[PDB]
Order: sequence, then C-alpha cells, then structure tokens
Amino acid sequence: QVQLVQSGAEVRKPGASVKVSCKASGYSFTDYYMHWVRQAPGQGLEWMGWINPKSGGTNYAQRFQGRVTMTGDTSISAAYMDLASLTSDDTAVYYCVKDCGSGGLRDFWGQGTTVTVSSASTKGPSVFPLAPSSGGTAALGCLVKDYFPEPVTVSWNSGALTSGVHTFPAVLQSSGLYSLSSVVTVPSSSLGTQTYICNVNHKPSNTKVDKKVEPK
Amino acid sequence: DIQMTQSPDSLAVSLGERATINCKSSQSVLSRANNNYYVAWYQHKPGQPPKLLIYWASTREFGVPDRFSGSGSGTDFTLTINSLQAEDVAVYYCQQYYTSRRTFGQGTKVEIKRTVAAPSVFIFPPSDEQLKSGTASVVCLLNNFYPREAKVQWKVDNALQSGNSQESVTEQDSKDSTYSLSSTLTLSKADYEKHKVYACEVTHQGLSSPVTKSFNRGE
Ligand SMILES: O=S(=O)(O)C[C@@H](O)CNC1CCCCC1
Repeated sequence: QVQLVQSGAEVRKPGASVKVSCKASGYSFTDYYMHWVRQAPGQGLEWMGWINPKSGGTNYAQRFQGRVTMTGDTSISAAYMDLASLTSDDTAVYYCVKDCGSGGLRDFWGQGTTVTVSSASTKGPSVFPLAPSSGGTAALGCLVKDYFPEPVTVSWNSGALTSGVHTFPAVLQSSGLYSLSSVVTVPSSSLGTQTYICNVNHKPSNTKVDKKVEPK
Repeated sequence: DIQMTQSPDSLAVSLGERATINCKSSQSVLSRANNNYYVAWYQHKPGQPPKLLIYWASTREFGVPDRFSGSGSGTDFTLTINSLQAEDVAVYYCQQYYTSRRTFGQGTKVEIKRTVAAPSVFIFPPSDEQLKSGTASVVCLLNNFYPREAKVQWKVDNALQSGNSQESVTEQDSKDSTYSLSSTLTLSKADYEKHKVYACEVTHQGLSSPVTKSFNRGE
C-alpha cells in the first residue's frame, strides 16, 4: 500500500557523519510523523527520533541529542537522518517508519539502510573449500574469508541445491574483516556422481566467485 | 524517560502451546483522557522489517492472527501467543509511545521447544589453497542440534585453545526446529605446520560425554 524507499548501504570512518534518506509513496506526502529506529549487531531495536515533515518539528532520544539532525522535504515526501561523530557503536541497520492515521494499518516500515563504521578498506573475499572427508551423509562447504564490508551471499549449484544448506552469520575478525562459512550435507554416495559449486557474491567489491568443492 | 523492561530474555515453547512475554513500564503509560495504555508489541523476523502486532496494549493490528493477544494492567503488559506455530519464531519487542520520546523493551527471543537432539560433528583442515597465504583456518561444524547451548573446545597437540576461535549459529530450522553452529580456529601457517593433532571437542546435553572429531595434519 505504502513504500518507504531508503538510500543504499554506507561505510564511514570513525568521527565522520552519515546521512540516510527515506522517500515515501502510496499514501500522503505532508502531515504524518516519520520515525527512525536502528538495530546494532546483537542489540535490540533503538528508537532515535521523529520528524513531522510538514512542520519540520523534531524530537530526538536523549542519547542522540546534539549528534543527530532529522530534516524533511514535503515536496518529494522525503525524510533524512544525519548522524555525526560516528563510532563502531553506530554500525547498525537504520529503519524509517511512517506513523499513519486511523482507518487502516497504523504504521509502515522501510527495509533498512546498513551503515558500517570502520577504518577498513573495501576488499573482496578469498573462497576456500571445506572438502568432504558420517552415517551415509557427508558435509562440505565454502569458507568465505577476509571481506569488507558486509554482506556476502552464498548459493549452491546456482540455487538449485537448497536441502541441507546452512550459511552461518558472518563474524568480524580482529583485522576488521569479516568471515563467513556455508555448508551443505549430501548423501556420501553422491560425492562420485554430483558436482557441488558454491556461488559467492560480494557486491560491494564487485567480486563473484564460483568454487567447485570435491574430495581431497 | 519511560523504561520498558521485558522478561524473559529467551522463551522456548512446544508447538501448539502458549507463549507469554512480559513487559514492565517504569511509569504509567495510561492516558487519563481515553483510558488507553500507549503500548505496542512488535514481531521481528529475518528478511522483514519489524511488524506491529498490537497497539493500545490490547488492539490487534489488521492481518495479525487471532492467536496473538495483548493485555495491560497498570505498569504490567503481556503478549500472549496461543497455539504457537513455527512461523511465530521471532524476537518480540514491547514499546511505549505515551511520551513524545518512544522506548523499546530489550526484546524476547521465542523459539520452538523440541526434544533434545545431539549434534552431528564434522572437522575440516585448512585447504592447501589457504596455506599459501600465511594463515590457516580449521573449521568444526555442529549440525542439527537442540537446544542451542553447546560448548566447542579446540585442542592442538592436546593444548586447550582459548581466544583464537570464533563461532556463529543459524536461526532455528522451520521444519526440524534444530540449530547448526560453525567454529573457526585461526592460527598462523607457521603454528599449523609445527603441530600435528587438531581436535574439536563438543559438549552438549544430547551427548552422554563429549564427542571429539580430529585429524593429523598431512593425512
Ligand atoms: O547462475 S547464478 O548467477 O545464480 C551463480 C553463478 O555464479 C554461476 N556461475 C556458473 C557456475 C558454473 C559454471 C558456469 C558459471
């Protein structure tokens, strides 16, 4: 019914600022409230503030007062969140949320903008095999190591192989680079017949890798 | 500001049973003008933004199944899920919107409680491809276990490793209600080529005693 289209993922160095946009369409363009809510890794939702794009009135959570500025352009139904003096505590998904009237659904959410606060440079991953070596079933996989920023996607056999696939959450290493593992369990009897290729995509570095994984 | 304190942090409930999630406001969130409690409940799942379930403490949002209900009594708020379904596995948040500034509770993770299931354990040496680069990653996979609590202990020539591994865990599988976990031991190529016996020892309540998977470097 309503789409809140957010700007794309951002990387910032510590001490820099970030400005995220949210553009509404479908219902209204003036007198509603737009809220900003974020979620940092391993943390709960955190309410940041609201803006009334018609009046320009704002109200910020106490912990962001003096560091966040919300603005609105009623003419393009747009709201902006500008956050200064960034630290790694500001690495988060940032969601815009429209407050609706009575009659229908009470709210609509954007899909989120990921902001990563880090001194790391953009780097595509290395892809290493986890080669099959257990009761009729074999495990194999791909280790996707040393990339920045998130995310990477992994599929198997161009997305034709879904049964028994587990792609783990990425871990952040002390280097400031991420690592991710994807595994699949298959019948041991299939290791001779069937080919297994992990399809890795790191869009931030324009890095796509296909790795065939076979017994050593 | 008004604080919202949720409990419990984690809830495991059998399929078709009742889940109860609690939230305590630090102050009244009741309007004297309309006698509504300014409390909302949200459901947050992977691949979708947070979803409003309940507003004014007890009013269900359009399109929310009737197995979701909310109650408010002074500073105590409850979200009840009757007949819990696998699709209900999520983090639930309360929120107050009584004041101009809003506050979320810290969240409650709801999972399906299934019977205990021991992990299947697999170990992977570093690839020869990786060894060219001066780092070695040794991987241990724990597949399809319940509950989520598991201990992985790496050993290298029987020395217990601490601080040089990282792990991560899948979301609960919708069909079998299990978890999987991968642990990665990172060490220098020099250390890898110096030592011989690489072991992943797994402790879990589905096992009588810890399970060890090991390899000898070069075999
Ligand atoms: O097809 S998808 O874009 O889903 C994933 C893509 O990376 C697959 N590339 C193939 C792999 C097999 C050899 C030919 C190239």
